[PDB]
Amino acid sequence: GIISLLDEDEPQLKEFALHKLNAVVNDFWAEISESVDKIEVLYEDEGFRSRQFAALVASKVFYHLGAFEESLNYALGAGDLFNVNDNSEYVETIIAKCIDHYTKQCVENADLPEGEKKPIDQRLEGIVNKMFQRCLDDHKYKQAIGIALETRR
Amino acid sequence: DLYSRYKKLQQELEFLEVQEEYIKDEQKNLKKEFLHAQEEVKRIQSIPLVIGQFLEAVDQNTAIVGSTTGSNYYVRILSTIDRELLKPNASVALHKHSNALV
Amino acid sequence: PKNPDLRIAQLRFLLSLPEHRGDAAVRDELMAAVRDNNMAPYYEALCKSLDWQIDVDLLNKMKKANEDELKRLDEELEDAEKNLGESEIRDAMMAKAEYLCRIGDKEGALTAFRKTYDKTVALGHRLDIVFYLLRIGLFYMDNDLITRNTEKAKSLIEEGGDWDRRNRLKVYQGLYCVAIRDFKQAAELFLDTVSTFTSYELMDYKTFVTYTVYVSMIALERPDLREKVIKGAEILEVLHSLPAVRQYLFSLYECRYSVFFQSLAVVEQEMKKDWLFAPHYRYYVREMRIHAYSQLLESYRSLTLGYMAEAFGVGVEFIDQELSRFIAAGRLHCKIDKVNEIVETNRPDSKNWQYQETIKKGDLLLNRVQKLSRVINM
Amino acid sequence: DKKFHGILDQGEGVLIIFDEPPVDKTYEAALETIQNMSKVVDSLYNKAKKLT
Amino acid sequence: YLASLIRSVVALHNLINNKIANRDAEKKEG
Amino acid sequence: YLMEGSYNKVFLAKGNIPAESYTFFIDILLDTIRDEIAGCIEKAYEKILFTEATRILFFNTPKKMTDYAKKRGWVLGPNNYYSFASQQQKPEDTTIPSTELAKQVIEYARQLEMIV
Amino acid sequence: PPGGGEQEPPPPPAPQDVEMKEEAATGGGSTGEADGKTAAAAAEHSQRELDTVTLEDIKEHVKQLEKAVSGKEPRFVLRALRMLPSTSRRLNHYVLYKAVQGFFTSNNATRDFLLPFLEEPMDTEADLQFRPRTGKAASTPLLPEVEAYLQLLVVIFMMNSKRYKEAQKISDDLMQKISTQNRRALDLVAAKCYYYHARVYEFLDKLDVVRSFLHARLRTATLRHDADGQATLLNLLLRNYLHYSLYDQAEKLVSKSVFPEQANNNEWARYLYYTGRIKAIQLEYSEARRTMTNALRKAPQHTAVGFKQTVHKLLIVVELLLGEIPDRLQFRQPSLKRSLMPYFLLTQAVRTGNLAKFNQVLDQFGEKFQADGTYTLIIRLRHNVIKTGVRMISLSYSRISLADIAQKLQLDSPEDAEFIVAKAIRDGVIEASINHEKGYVQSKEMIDIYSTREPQLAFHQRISFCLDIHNMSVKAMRFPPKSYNKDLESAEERREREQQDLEFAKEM
Amino acid sequence: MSEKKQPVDEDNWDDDNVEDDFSNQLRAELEKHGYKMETS
Amino acid sequence: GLRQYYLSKIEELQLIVNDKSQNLRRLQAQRNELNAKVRLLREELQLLQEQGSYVGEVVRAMDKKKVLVKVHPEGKFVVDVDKNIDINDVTPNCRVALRNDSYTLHKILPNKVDPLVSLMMVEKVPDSTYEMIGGLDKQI
Repeated sequence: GIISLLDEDEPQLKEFALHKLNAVVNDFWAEISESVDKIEVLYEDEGFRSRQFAALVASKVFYHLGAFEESLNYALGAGDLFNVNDNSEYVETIIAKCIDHYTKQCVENADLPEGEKKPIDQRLEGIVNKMFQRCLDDHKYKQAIGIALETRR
Repeated sequence: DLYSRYKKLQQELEFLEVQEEYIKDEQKNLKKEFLHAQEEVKRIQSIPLVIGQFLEAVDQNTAIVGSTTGSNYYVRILSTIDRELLKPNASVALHKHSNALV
Repeated sequence: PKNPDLRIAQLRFLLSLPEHRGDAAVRDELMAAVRDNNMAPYYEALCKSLDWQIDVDLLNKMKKANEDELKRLDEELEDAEKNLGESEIRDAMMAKAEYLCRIGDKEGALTAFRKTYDKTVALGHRLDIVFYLLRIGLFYMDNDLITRNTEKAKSLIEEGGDWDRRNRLKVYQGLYCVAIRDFKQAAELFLDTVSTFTSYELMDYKTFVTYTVYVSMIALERPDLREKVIKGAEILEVLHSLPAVRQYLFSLYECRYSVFFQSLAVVEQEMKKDWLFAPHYRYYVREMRIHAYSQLLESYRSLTLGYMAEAFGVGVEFIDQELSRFIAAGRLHCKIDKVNEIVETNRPDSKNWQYQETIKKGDLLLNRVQKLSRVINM
Repeated sequence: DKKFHGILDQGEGVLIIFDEPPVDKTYEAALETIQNMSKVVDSLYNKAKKLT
Repeated sequence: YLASLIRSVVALHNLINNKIANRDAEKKEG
Repeated sequence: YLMEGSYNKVFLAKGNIPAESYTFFIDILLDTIRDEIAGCIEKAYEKILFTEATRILFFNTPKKMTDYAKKRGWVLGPNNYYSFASQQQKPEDTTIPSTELAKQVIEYARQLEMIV
Repeated sequence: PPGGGEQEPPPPPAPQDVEMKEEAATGGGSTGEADGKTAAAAAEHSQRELDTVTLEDIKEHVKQLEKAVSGKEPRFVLRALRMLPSTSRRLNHYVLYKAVQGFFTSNNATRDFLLPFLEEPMDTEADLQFRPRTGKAASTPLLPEVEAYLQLLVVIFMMNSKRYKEAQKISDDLMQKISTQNRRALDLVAAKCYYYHARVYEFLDKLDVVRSFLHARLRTATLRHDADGQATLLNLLLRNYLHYSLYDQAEKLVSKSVFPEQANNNEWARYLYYTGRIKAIQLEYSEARRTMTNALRKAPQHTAVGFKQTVHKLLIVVELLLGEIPDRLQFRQPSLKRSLMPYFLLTQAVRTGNLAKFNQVLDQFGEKFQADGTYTLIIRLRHNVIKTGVRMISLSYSRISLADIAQKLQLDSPEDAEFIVAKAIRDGVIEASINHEKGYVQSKEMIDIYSTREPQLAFHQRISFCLDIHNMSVKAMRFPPKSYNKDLESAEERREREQQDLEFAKEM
Repeated sequence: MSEKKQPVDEDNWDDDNVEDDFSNQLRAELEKHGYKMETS
Repeated sequence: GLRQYYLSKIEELQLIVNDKSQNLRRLQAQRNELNAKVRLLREELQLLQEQGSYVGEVVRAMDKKKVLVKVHPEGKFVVDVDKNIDINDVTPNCRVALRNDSYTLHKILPNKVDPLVSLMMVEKVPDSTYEMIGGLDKQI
């Protein structure tokens, strides 16, 4: 029902929308699943008060559709509000995207990192050594001996 | 350890992948090899052929003939014969030495 | 006994199905029903009948006489086995277990019949037992059990010729093929009408003649009708006593179309009030009408609609709605014009009509093996 | 009586005469096979449906 | 259409011939 | 009523708008009749004078009949709606069946001989 | 005392006799054989669990005097069921409470005493890690609470027992669902508690927040394990979304989890029906009717068939929407005849060309069609009625006035008799021209469809079809091949004696 | 076996085709002819 | 996140192991049956070079695993038996199979037709019953 209010041009209604696009994101997940995808419109519209949160709710909504590269590029472009939460059933959904894509990227970066290297985001490598500090600090080292191999570093 | 539990378990996915391709190869190779030996059996059937008469069969693919030499015999078959072309007083062909159905 | 046994079921029809007609059937059917020791098959026919609470003692004297024949079977089964003539218990109830077939129900019949089937090493009694199972399978219309003993029957006649057991059997397959709506097979089993006999079940030979002509007039075309039924003296001398049936046959052959609907309404009316044809009396004349319409209409091409009311049968709007529902029924190959008052015919090929039933049977058997294909393998 | 076939016109008496057997041998011979096989599938209940 | 119609019935009859070879072998051998 | 060939009854519903004005919607309902029988004026209509198909829709004699009669055919004539009907060119092709069907015969032979 | 003392003491022991063998062998088997080594893909306590549902749906009927189920609860709830040293006394605890039923009076579970039959996961070394034991031993008391349903204050006992079942259920949702069939086993228990969990909420409660927890259950479905949460969570999702459907259907169009690719012959079967009515109500007709048929032909050989009464009706609802009509009473039953009386008369009206006959049925059973929940689909059939009329008459007559067909079709109007037939040319039902000036409707005689591409098309639909059913009867013929171990060529010792006698014959 | 997990709750066919064409038409078509003798 | 990440792969790979293993077990037996057909088909050309087996007629047995067998055109022979044939199973007046090099008793064949059965088959009396008797019931 909040799909209708997308021609306002007062962007405060759009931030009122993304106020409703995060907390109850599962029942209208059915409703707006493929219909409207104007996240990039206000995410790129210089009426910013919605960009650093906008790619979060897209990274929520496309997940059960699949779209791991859609919610992965929006996971990188989602900024600080994305990775600030790890007390959910969603950090396992996103590190299985980003760490896997990072290490299968680093297979190519074990092949040819010199020349045509890829624009690795600082969060794309930042939650790698951050979650690796979760490995070192959460007392497990038969895995912390392992992800250090997995990053090919 | 847990780190070997995934790498050594995809190791048998690489080891697992080849084998269906292998039986895929042998699937046709036993056919094309099978048709070679399929015709190969009729070297016994060629010229120097003696004649008996079919009498009855004990079982599947082993029977009893009556030779035109007068004496009866317990003989073997040849497999490619339609068995439904027999059972009356069938005039049959016998190998002159091995003495089996031809 | 099973020789007068079909009139009983015909009168159960005459009791039950005509609603107004239910008085003489409970007269004569009781007249035969509480005599000759009949006990079992009319309790539900007594429910469909009236109260008849006075007949309790009538049931008691006859379950008493039923007990008398039962207990003298029980008197025979020990001297019968004392000296062995040929399994003389089953030599007693190979004649009295058919009494028990009439008197009791099918069960003490059937175990004594499948029992006694193993006694007579020659089929001269076996095939009579099988005839009895055919007739009770007809009475209880055991349409699966008739399929068994018809094949088990026919398997016995090939040794010997037994044409009094083969043509007599063809009477049974004729009555079953006319029991179902299989008429081209029913007249085909009704082919002879010569070796057929002054029966126990069609005690009028001429009723059998009416049956075979009523099934023949649909079942065969003109060439056949113009040789077989028109030149048979044995078929001619028996409709020689028939005033209407000889007329009803010759009104169709002699192009007497207007009276053909009158006698058609007569025979259709009696057929409506007839056992074994009352399942398909509407099926009969809906084929008769389109048959005569095919006969006259497949002669000319430019014959008009108003011609047929006076020479064929009255009612212009009746012929209108009647041919309209038959062209609309996808048969009766013509194409009627309306507002210039003319009926035009064509001729189709034997292609698309013959194509039609092939796609019907193809879709039917596809449904069959698809359904069974889901039945097996979970 | 179908010994001869054609048509008869009523306005002026015209007999269009025509004859060809189009196809008779094919579809019926392929057709009665189907009603044999239906009986075969009916027999497949009595070795398949009751059995397993 | 006739030949393709009959061919599936042939393979169906063979599948019946295989499930009789399954169900009366699993209990018999064990 | 717009589903079936009910047309004059739709104009009777244009004679009965009971709830409120509904004008903005019955004018799109005007237009959706205009293109409708502006389209299905093109049928097997053997000849019609300037009365019947004239007054079924809306317009007796403005130059709106020139707008339709010159937008499409059905040319302004001597009290005449010209029934042009060719319907002849596009049939009689074996070649497109000899391409699609020649594809489909190979599609038979794939799942006929080759094990999958 | 004589009637109670002679008729009441045999209701305990023979249900005790079967319940020492059904869920005590499902208890002794499913615990040591799902939490044990493994229950494989060919599981046995899944279908044994189906039997220990279906016998229990028809097992309890009475309020359980003499404690025949009422004493089974305080018996079977005091269970450690830890290991053979702890279950070795539990095998005596299947019998020690029979001394309490037969000798004494047990705790009569009659609508009040279920709460002291619940906190036993605390009592006496009972755990939750054996959720093959505690989900089965959760459900096995959770079932007969709601089997009779007997709505009198039991809804809260049901409810809190479903809350403990939700503690076991969330413990499956988060805690070690791998390689035990914890999630795979408790998807069965999940759906089977969603049936009663459903019908209580349909009875007296709300519906819409268990939708959201169901979205969470679908969210955790397909990710960790990829079976049976993919399946049942979409029919059980659908069941009132259809009854409250609108646009959600397109979600089921774009759903990845439409296929679970295997759904145990019944959830797939009703699944194709639940999505069949989707295309039925959202107007996709011809695609709907084939999964109506496919949903019909996958149902078992049982007699209680009310859903088959529903699909038997709706399956030819849409075919009446498409003009084609088979016969429906070809398998008519005493449970199908009374529910086909009105409906066969409806399609009897449709197969005629009459107009107001449709009204003569719609007044007669319009409330019945509202009771069928289909009246808004019944209401649109008159289009098909007039297509039947114009096809019947246009096929039948050849040169008929338009001032006759409106009167015969009781249309009350010849002025749109041009117009319905005009949309019969727009729809292309009839081809030839109407003499609009004169008044008659001529029709050409278009014959010889035999020389068309189209009978080859009706073939080509079926050629590849019957080839495919041949090929599936080939792919499904690969389950008998086994135990082909030793292919002995001839022998060894007879070959050696053949070498000896052959050496003697060459020696001669 | 034959369980049906429950979420929700010749002699005839040629006769039935006779009902299909002649469902309700001319049931007692016996006297209409004699009623058309004077009108036709 | 090593729990929720690294353990999330063992749960997935095993599913491919389970059904591709099953497809492999199907396909290798698939090859197996055909391989048995190949070896069995090849073996016969060596086996069909083997000499014939004589047929005989057991008169009666005697001591120490021995019998007395006559041949058609020939004379009577005393031979032994093979290890797989029982003496009580050896019946007098029965045909047997016989090897030719050492005349070891090979196998017991089907029985001889009874001479009484051949006798009545020669004579061909008209088999009858009570159902073809005309009026002789006192003599019956």
